[PDB]
Amino acid sequence: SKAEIQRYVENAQNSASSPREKSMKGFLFARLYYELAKRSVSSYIPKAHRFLGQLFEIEGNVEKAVGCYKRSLELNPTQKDLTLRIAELICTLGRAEYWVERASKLFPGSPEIYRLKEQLLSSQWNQLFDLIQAELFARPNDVYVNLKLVDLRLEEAVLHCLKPERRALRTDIEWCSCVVRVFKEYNTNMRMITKELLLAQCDVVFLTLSKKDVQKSKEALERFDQALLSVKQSVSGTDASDLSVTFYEMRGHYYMHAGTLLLKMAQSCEVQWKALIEPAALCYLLAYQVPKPKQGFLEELAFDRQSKSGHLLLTLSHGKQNFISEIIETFANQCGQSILLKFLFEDNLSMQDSFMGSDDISYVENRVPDLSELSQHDNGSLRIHNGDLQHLTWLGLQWHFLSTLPPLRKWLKQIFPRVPQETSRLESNIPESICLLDLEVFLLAVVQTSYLQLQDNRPRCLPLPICKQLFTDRQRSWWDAVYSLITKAKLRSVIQHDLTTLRAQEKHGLQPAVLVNWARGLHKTGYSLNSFYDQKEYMGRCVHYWKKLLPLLDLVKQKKSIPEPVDPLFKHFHNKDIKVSEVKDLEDEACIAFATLDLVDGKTEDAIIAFESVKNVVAYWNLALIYQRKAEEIENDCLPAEEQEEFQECLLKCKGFLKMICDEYSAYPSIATSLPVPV
Amino acid sequence: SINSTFYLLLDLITFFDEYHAGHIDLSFDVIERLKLVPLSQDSVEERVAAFRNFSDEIRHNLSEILLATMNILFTQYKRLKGSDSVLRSQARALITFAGMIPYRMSGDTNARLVQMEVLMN
Amino acid sequence: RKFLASKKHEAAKEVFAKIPQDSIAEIYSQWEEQAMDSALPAEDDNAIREHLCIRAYLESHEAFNEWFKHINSPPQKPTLVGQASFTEKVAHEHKEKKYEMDFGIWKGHLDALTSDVKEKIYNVLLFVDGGWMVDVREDTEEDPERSHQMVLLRRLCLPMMCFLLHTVLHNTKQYKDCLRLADIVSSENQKLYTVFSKTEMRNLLQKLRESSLMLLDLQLDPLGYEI
Amino acid sequence: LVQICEMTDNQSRLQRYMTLFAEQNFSDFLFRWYLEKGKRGKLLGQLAAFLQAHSWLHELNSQEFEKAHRTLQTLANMETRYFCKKKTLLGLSKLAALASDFQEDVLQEKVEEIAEQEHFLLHQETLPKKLLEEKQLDLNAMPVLAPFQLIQLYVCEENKRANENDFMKALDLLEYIGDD
Repeated sequence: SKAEIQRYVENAQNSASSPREKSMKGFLFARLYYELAKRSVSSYIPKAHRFLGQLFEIEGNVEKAVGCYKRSLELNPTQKDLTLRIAELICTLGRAEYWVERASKLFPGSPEIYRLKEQLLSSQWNQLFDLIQAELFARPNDVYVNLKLVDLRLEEAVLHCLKPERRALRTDIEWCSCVVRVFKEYNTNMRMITKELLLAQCDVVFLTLSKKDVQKSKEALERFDQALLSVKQSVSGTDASDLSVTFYEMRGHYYMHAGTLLLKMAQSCEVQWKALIEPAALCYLLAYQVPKPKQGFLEELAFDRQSKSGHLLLTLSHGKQNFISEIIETFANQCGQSILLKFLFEDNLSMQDSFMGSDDISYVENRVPDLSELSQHDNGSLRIHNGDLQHLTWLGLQWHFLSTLPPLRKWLKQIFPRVPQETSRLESNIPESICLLDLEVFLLAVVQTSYLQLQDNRPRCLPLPICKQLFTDRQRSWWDAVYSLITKAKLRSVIQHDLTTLRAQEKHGLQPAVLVNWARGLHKTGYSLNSFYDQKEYMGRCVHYWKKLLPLLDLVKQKKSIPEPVDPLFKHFHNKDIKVSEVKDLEDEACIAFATLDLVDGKTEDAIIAFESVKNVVAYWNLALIYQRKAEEIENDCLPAEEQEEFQECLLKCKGFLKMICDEYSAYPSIATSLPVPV
Repeated sequence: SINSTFYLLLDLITFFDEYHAGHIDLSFDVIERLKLVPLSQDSVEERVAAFRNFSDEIRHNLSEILLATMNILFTQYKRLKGSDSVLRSQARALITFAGMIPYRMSGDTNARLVQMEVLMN
Repeated sequence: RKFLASKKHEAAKEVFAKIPQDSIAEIYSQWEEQAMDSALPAEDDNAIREHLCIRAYLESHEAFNEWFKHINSPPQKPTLVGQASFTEKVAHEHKEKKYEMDFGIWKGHLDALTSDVKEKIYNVLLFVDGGWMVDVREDTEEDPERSHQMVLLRRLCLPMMCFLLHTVLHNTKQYKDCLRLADIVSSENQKLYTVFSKTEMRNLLQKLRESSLMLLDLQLDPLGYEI
Repeated sequence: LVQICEMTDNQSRLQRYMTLFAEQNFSDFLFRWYLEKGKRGKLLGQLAAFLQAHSWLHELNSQEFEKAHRTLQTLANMETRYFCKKKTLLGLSKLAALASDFQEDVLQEKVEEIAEQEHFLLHQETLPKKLLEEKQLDLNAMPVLAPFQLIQLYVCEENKRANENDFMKALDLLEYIGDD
């Protein structure tokens, strides 16, 4: 209440009546109240000192503010800033030299005070002496060395060229050295840092500045193309000069950025068109098909660039009959490059000079990125975007577009080395034992949820810099929290709740379909592997998922699935709900999970007894396999069993049923030869 | 839903303040930011597929919003004439949206939008 | 007239509609035009003409609104799912077959509605017996306010109705009939050049250039004649 | 060579440089645009190309309503094949004259020449609806009837409704005969 404030002020004037001197009381009354505040604060005279000095200074009373600050520094029960005002006053007035020296001896990183000292010296070197002392204190100060050279022909040019060839990243030292040379008379690292810089600035303006396909990023691409042509025509890099490999890597990255700009122009205008993806495929191919520079920086840049270019060169044309047509049509001597150049740089960069007509493309041919090369280059690009949920979900969705589940275990054993592969008990909601399968299952579920949301444009994935967020806020938060836990008063409610959810504990919010996709992926991944002590764990985990789902599939009798009014971790609609039809399928898959989990440890008898319920093709196949491995050299009357099961399998292969993890062509020939020779 | 509806009310209010001050540039920027009306001929379909997802109070503001946006495009075209293909494309997109919209608005507003289209043609 | 000065469609509609259907007939005291000139007042006949012009304009705007709804009512194409299977191929084929009849039905609807609305609009543009928004009896006392109301109605509806006719003609591809709006305006009988200023005739001339563009594209001459 | 090369590409900055490096270059470029009208400088920056163009519809687009009205008056005087075409041409001429920036006296004199021409055109316009079907001529697609032809039609026996107004017309149409 301002009334209570004014009451305090009444009491304060009374308290200056009572405590006659009342310096602090008067300063506080002026503080309670600019004109009367200044007068009362002058009477009271850090508050009084600063108020009076700033008021006088801004009024132009340099001498009066000097008086105030110098008196406060001379009484000095609490004062710091007074030296600056005293120095500036004595300057505006032989005298200010000592005060600027004091400012330097309290902070030799004083550019403004060094300039004022230079002005004092010109009104009266030795600023180069103060700067030589600053260099003796903080010798890495190339800027202090340049100031000393400026104050100082021999030593000025030496200590100007030295620091210029030490940083070169600022025209300051360069112009200073040139001015020193002119006043006295009257390189490849620079190009490398400029090219490395320009690439980063292009990508920054492209992605985080969010240029709407306007001059913002396009002018930077013009600067990048100009630097590329400049370094090309000037330093046509030979074998020994590292500018060779640097220039080739920047060539590939230039084509990559050009492809990105074409895509972004299409999307900004209306949508990824049919007319801005073909030269973009040429751009991404002209980045993948440049040789690996064989330096960690360059190697990782090539890794990332080839990985992304391969993902985009397979997503732009999943179907064939595009690479060769693009190569033979959209590239030529002058026409293809001119149609490629007008799109990038509209009538601002001529064709013959200052453009891409100089660099050749006719060397390139047809080469689709391979699926194992792509896996290894994804593993290599996992090095410079460590633990980005955006990058992980991007790569996961792209591999999902390739119709194949990604090698999540390789990426995760790269990112997090020490996270255990499993946990002892899945019945415990314990946070400090994050298992590899928990986070891989989180990755998979986030991947499929983002897939459904994006489904609900010829490139479907919209490469990393240009697109929006892929994951939801809940999963982003959990990822931040678990990453903070692993890669270390920690607020871990999200960790504990989402572990309750992921292990499918007492109460979860997700419905069957999520767990089913989890269990299928786990089954295939563990079955592919040969190691006994990983197949055991993986089949245990997938059978765990299906067994926790077992009673959930039982409540589906014309009633609610699981009442979730709010979405805890994953809630979509019109995709999850398992029809009563698919109950039978899931029960049969649960039975084969039971049987194989029983079989892959040594309880082969109940393995067969369990397989002896389902009547699918994989059941016959696994029973035949276990009978064979049982009786390689045991009995002969057990072969009729292989005969009969594989004959049923033949009857079911007649229809062309490909449900077997290994197709019939090699299985039925093997068993057919085994039965015929032993018959 | 209601929270974002309030956000929409605040956005429309600020854009109306700019339109009442005469800020055609910021008005166009805010109309593009709210992404409710067809700014491009192909965006009429997307905005019409989204329009059924709005609250009825938004169907109450869409008429004035469309009138103001058409007038803004007309004023930008006037500036470009007195100092236009994208402006005419935006006028055609506004025509498509206002015509295929499920909100049977006042025929007089459609008549004035057609008059602006003509004076732009 | 006060409601038309602000273009309040529902307001003017109420003002004209809640009025009885029997007003003019019950007001006509003498039917034989000889005595009907005497019994007919320079204010009563003028108000009857005002009601007739109000009804004509109301029809010419309501029909235009209905035609404007039907113009963008037109049907959309059947969705193409790339690499469609047998079922999707057959269903999209049936959707295309149905859409090819939906567009024809919408074309017939466009023809009927456009014809009716254009007929009403041409009726309003060339109201008989002196033109719309004009008194027929000159023996009325000074009523400058209402006279200026009718003047403003003409000056605010003539180029407006002309713009509506031009837009409807462009929509129905009547480029020649839209370019004949020039003759409709310059007609010495109607003097429609007196209700539209230089700016209105300039916009209508740009619309005539547009219509001539469509005609020359359709291979007819600038006047709609065979080249 | 240079003006065709710089017109093949979008190198209008190159054409502007070549133009800057030339004496009497603006008058040369304007004459070159006039010469290659329809060969270079075409619309199909666009509005600059349209203004580079230096004929009734084109005069309307150029906003010279007076020149358009002159051309339309000449076209109406030449148009006889379709009386409807002649009338529409005179109407376009009148509209262009009204939308022109002509001074009071000049616009009034043009309007007087328009009123005399309209008095000449209105004589035939009153062709009777019985006489049109009796002569089995089109409703409007009969040629521009001459004054003697209009007199003969208004005085013919076929026009059964021959009245005082028709007689006044077939007597007033004698001042447009010529070579009496």
